[PDB]
Amino acid sequence: RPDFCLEPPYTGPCKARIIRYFYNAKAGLCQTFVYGGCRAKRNNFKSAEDCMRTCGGA
Repeated sequence: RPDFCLEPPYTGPCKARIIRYFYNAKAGLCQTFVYGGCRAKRNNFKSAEDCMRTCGGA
């Protein structure tokens, strides 16, 4: 859970039904969410495997 693991989920103004995965710093585990399509943030992944191996790690 390095730096790109602190800023919380940010969907932004758009609401494009683009489902994505993110790192839940509230409990220390990756989880699922919805991306608007514009103005995303660092906390952003495409698969839980991706977020766990990248931000999760441990």
